Amino acid sequence: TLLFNEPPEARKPSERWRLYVFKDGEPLNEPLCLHRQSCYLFGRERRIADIPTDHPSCSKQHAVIQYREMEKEKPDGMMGKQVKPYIMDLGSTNKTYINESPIEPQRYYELFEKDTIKFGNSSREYVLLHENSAELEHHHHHHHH
Repeated sequence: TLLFNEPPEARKPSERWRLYVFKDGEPLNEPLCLHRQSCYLFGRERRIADIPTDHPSCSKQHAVIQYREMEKEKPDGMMGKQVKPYIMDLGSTNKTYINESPIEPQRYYELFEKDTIKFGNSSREYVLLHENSAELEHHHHHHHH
């Protein structure tokens, strides 16, 4: 009955990704946690959606944000890995939009900080972010200097 599978490379992220919500262009009180499981299902069906998308233009199971472990090139050219967010539309009639442009269904699209996401013709929109850290900032300063 779920319309998606998680791939072999699925992993819970360590980065504290959160999803800020807008209702008619104004913010809710708190962002949604987007970093405590490896996949988040968006859809109108409250029985199975992780994040319900109640607008009537939205499909029962509309889109997933899937965390995937991929390669990461370090500044020094040596190899590591990272876990990053990807969105996939599940063949919704009314589409999934990243930064105002629709995506091809059944294909993973990498997501980035500050991306805006909209499902169908919903009056709601979402912005993806994560926090800054002293550790993160020091690490970046080290590599820059």
